[PDB]
Amino acid sequence: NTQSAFFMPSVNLFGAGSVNEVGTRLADLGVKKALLVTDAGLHGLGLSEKISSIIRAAGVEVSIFPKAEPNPTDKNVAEGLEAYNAENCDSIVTLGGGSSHDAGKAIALVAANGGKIHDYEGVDVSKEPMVPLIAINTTAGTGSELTKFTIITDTERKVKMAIVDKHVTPTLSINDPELMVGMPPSLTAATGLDALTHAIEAYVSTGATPITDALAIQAIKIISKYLPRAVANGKDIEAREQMAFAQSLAGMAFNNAGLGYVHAIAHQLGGFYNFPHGVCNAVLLPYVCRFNLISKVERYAEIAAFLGENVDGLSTYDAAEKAIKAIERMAKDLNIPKGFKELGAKEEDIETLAKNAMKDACALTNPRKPKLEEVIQIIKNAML
Amino acid sequence: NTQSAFFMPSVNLFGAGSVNEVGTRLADLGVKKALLVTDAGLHGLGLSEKISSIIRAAGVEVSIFPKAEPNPTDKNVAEGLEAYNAENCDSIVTLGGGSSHDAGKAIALVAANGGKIHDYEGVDVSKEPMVPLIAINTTAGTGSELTKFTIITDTERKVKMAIVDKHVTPTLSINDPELMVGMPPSLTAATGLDALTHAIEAYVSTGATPITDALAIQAIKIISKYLPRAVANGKDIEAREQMAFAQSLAGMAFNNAGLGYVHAIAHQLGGFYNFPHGVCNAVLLPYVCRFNLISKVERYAEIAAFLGENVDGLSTYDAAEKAIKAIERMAKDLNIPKGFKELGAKEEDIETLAKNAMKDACALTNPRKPKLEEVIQIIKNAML
Amino acid sequence: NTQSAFFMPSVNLFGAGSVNEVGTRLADLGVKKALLVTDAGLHGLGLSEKISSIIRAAGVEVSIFPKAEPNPTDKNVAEGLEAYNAENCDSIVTLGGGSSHDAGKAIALVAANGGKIHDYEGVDVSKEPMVPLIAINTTAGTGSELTKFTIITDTERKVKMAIVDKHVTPTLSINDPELMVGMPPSLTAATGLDALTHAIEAYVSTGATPITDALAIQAIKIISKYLPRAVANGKDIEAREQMAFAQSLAGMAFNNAGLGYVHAIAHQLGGFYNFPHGVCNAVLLPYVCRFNLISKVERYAEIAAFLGENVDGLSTYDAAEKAIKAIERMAKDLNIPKGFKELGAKEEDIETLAKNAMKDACALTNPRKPKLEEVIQIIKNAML
Amino acid sequence: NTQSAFFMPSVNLFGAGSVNEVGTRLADLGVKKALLVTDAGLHGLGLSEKISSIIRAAGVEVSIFPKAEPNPTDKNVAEGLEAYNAENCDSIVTLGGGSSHDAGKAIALVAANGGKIHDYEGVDVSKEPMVPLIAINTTAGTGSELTKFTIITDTERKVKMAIVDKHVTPTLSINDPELMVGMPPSLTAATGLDALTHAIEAYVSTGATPITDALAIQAIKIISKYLPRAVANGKDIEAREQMAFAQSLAGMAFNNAGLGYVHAIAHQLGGFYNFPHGVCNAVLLPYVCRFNLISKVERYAEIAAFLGENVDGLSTYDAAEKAIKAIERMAKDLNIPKGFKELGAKEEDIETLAKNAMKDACALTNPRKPKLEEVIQIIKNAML
Ligand SMILES: [Mn+2]
Ligand SMILES: [Mn+2]
Ligand SMILES: [Mn+2]
Ligand SMILES: [Mn+2]
Repeated sequence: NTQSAFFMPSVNLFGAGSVNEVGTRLADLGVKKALLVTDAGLHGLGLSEKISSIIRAAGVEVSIFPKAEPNPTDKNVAEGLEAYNAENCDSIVTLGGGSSHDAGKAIALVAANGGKIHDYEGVDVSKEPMVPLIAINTTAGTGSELTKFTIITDTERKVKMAIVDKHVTPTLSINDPELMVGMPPSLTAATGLDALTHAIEAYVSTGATPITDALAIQAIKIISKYLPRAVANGKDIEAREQMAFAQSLAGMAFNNAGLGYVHAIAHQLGGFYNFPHGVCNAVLLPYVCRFNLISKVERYAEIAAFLGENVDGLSTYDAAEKAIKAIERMAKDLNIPKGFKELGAKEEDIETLAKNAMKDACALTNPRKPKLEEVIQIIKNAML
Repeated sequence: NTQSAFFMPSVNLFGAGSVNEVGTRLADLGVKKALLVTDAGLHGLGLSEKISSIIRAAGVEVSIFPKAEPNPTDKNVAEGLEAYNAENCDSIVTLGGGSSHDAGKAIALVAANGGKIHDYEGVDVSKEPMVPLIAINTTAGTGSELTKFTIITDTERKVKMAIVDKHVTPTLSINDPELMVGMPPSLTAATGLDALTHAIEAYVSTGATPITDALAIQAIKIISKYLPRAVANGKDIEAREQMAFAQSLAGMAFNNAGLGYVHAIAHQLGGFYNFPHGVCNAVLLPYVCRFNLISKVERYAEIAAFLGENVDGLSTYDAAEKAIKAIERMAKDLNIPKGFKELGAKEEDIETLAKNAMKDACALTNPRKPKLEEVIQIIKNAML
Repeated sequence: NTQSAFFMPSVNLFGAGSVNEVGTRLADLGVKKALLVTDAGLHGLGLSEKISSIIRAAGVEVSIFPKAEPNPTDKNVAEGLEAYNAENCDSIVTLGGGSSHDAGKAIALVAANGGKIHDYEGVDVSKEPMVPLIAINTTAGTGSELTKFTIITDTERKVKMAIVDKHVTPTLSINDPELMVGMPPSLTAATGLDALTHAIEAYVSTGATPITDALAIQAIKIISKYLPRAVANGKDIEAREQMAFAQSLAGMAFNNAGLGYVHAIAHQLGGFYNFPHGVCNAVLLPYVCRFNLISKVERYAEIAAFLGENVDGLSTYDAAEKAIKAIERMAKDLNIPKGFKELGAKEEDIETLAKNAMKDACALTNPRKPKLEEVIQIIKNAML
Repeated sequence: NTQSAFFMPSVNLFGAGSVNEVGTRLADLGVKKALLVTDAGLHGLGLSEKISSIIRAAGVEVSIFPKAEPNPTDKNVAEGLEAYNAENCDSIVTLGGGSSHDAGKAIALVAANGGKIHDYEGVDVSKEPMVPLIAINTTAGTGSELTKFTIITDTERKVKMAIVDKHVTPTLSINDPELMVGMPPSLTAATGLDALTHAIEAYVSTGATPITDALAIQAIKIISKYLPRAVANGKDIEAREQMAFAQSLAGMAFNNAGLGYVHAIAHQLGGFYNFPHGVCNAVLLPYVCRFNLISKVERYAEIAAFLGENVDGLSTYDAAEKAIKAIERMAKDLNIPKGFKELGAKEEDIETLAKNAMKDACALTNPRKPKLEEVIQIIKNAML
């Protein structure tokens, strides 16, 4: 069949100052105590309490759980659900980047489902919707405040599992760019390139629809113009607002179109070496795009135009290639590592990495279907 | 502030066969009796009964209210509220075009807030969200299955009131293009041109965002290619699916960006003479675009490109004029009336219509802020 | 259904002198006596006997039936079968233009199925293949030596009936350009413009496939270059051979894609007034193309390029309009009447003409689905 | 003489599900027992049994001969005749690729003339038509379901003989794209490049006609767009259906125009080393095309445009070179070896290969007539 679906929270707030409403919104849902899931860094800056004050000034109680780690783990979820039950909480508020969002979603799902986080790895394997959750986003990538995806790291196999379930769509989302001014340049670049990867993989995905196409095209155009600006000056409010829009666009697109082998392989490099997710995506993107080129050459030529390249007088092929080179130039200008060999990756794991990549759910929508040998080749290419 | 928000149902189903999920979805909400709101035509074709079977086969009871009329009225809403209450319905399922969705939305709102429908004319006037509602769309225009708009006619003032309230966002939406194959050509043309008006007014609205821009641009390009094909052959399945996507994209765009003076004046022409909504929009669109040109000339030039026009070597002003000419050519090719006078309009009402048009909420987002005399002149030009 | 089928005689002979094989090929079929179906003009010019000689010099007997009339009638078929069964024939050889092919196909079908020619009006009505038949073509039009169409006129209804049956695809086809050198200019023009109508209607038909498209594009390009040369000088052997190829390409294309409302209306103007089939097609072609424009604007723009027009810097719409202008110009240069009233048509019959046109099988594949009102408007536009 | 001919089965089915008709069609011919000729791979996967079931469910008997080998051999044909007679079969159904079609055609031809397969090598060597045959195609290249070619391998001379005889045109053809989804990527690439070789060699062949040109041009354009898509994802239904159309187009074209020295040399390399047919064609095509440039430079420039290359501002010569470069890049993107020595070819054979190649029937229509030495240089260049 030709059936498809579009998922997103019913209410999504944007713009400078939107965070000052989390508490009132939390009160309208009729919940009483929220577990504030954040990371140690944002808690170690006072943002946790700024938000907690906003919620308490509306009559809702807060218990701060600042233990979500970059690449959140199953242990983070177990500790967070134990805190959730020990503190008699009925809601969850996530504050931070994708790690906080995914930790809160996992806690919220298991808190309504019982089980363990690992049992719901795959697509729509869970049975109940999660507890009320409001997601407040402070990074310009991921889009997890809008998605039905939670990426939990399995510590025994060292694999960043993709739990794709409609029951983890947040109740309400908040995208306040004033909370993103503090992202240091490396973080700005990595999150922005994770959003660009989302838009590109959604555009070439086999589950793409005219709606997701609209959103992904706009995301590529905005990132192409504003991401380098946000890396060059993080106090540039226009660039921050445009990247907040681009991040939400890319999230809406990939959430409903699917991803591809960039994320399938990046999840394995991040589960093995705890590298930053966006850095992994930025290193892999050119190689997977070249691998996919013959399957979606017309769409890569369109991406070349979306990224500002002049494609006048060129075959679809020469334009498709200009797209990969513009992506490489951007990664180089945002001071992205040239390879995984320098970052700490080991040749002995390549084969394992590739096999786990062919089991990731993100691989199902890649436009080109490889054999194990070709995944090994992509991973080998990202080593230099 | 620079704050904005994006509203939408959390789950939106697309594709051939989507209606086959309605019953299960109703059961997931935990509802027990739904009032199925439709019109006399679709009930006479048996669609009401086909959907009723799907709903009852999942353990939910159905009572059919097939009395929503083109341009639903406050009396339709009162009768619907009585049927809803006499039969103890706790949910609503709308089946049809914009008239059925709005009748159901109005019934659900009044059933959850009290009073009468007239009490909520304006913006965010209600206090409680509306009863559970699933919207099944069968026309390729309006978008109402996704919006927070319900247009109900006040019969005494002869005014189609626009209730723009966050509390009438449907719970779930279903867009089955197989239910749209049966639209006769004039309805296909009128609904399609209403969707085109939605995308254009959203693109030039003062409340536009990068997100709404993405959606409206895609909608214009798709309508430009496929609406004439669906009008020429209603069994062109590709054109029908593309039109379903375009109508949803335009709905998403205008729901969150706003409309303009095309809709503000059309609501009055429809409240006075009961003309079909899309025909009023098609007649008025070139005149309001011309009136608005000086405020958004760059975006009208972009619309000219989206509509297939060649704008090489032209000033932005000349390209915006090519956009108006292409809109007029589409209206002529889809057998849209030349003016309003042949349909029954009376010059002795222009002033009343104009005064009411300045009270519509859609006028609040029009890019050019007019004076009574200018609204009058617009209606007068749309007379011949 | 994404299913389609391509039908054609298994052996098709081309080139100067190919007719000199008719006898031998008939002997390979193991046939013994054949009815030579032709028209009065070629029989009075002596071609019937010449061809009969080649047939007899190979051991097959021949009895000539030379009374098929331009716009063949049911009476022609009656007499034909009469002769076929009186003269004890086991095969049929058609010699001439579309009238001889259609007469022979009808006779061969009734000789194997037994009814009345009227009984098989429509699509695939018969149950038995027709008697062995070799078609020798002498006009650069129709294509019937390879098609499954036979158009016989119903003298009573005054309707050119369309019998579309897979069982009348001829056994063997012969395209000898040496027999067409004698076509006077008006016949050359009318048959060539009937071939152009075949190619255009095949290219825009709803039953087009990549194969029929391939054939139709070539037919348009060759007709565009060589038909005016063949009308200007019937002894231009190059033009005659290229026109023979183009007529066969267009026949293969329309045989397997379908025709449209040009033919649906032309069959009615021809059954009422005995006008030349190709002249009717040439008068009607621009009006039906304009009516169809909104359904196939992209393909009409391509036709404009195939007809030699420059479409650089034009919208698809303007390029399609240039295609219609090029068609009008060619018809004007080949001295085609601008309209029908000057030829003897009467306004009082349009309505009848329109109703009968909507019953022709050629109307089923027209890209735009019309209403009676619109068919009347087309015929009225084609009267002046 | 300027004479030519077009040959093809009278009925050719396309589209998903066409195979469900085979049984009905077998009954219409009046056949009692059919030999199902296939290979061990298709028999071991169970497809043979599906088709045998459709045929027997229509009252025709089936005996499966699953012993046709890639590069069918005279021993397979002799054994197939042994099975055919030792089971009193009166018809043949071929299911699979070119090897199955050619094996079945050869068995049926020897079954009707009594000779041996080696005796009919050449052009139009047989005296009787072959037994009734329906060809079910599962590969996207050969075209044998429509051709009068059977390529059977002579185990002693180590040469693939080409039997081009009017009597092996199948009775009916079925091209079901659903049966091609299982083609692995390398097989998809090799068969598709054999179809491309057919179309190119037909376009530049000395036996080209305007009809073969039309078909070949369309085939090249479709292959250029869809072959890399079918190789990148065999489950892409659109790509598979377009490739089925392109393979049929290329078969129709080469069947009636001729091939050239690509096939002449590849037949010898496949008879000597059991290489895949399509890989030999893909490796040799650029070298024979360069050799041919001076004879058909205008048609190679046109092929450059058909393959998507931009030729603006170039001499005809540079455009023809862009065509050779485009063929090489396509072969590289589909992982085609650049040379033959890494596959096992030996130099002491070059001369024998060349000698045998000037002896193949496909060499008569090549546009440039070479000398032994030039063929030797072609094979030597195809080694690196
Ligand atoms: Mn990501
Ligand atoms: Mn509207
Ligand atoms: Mn005709
Ligand atoms: Mn071949």
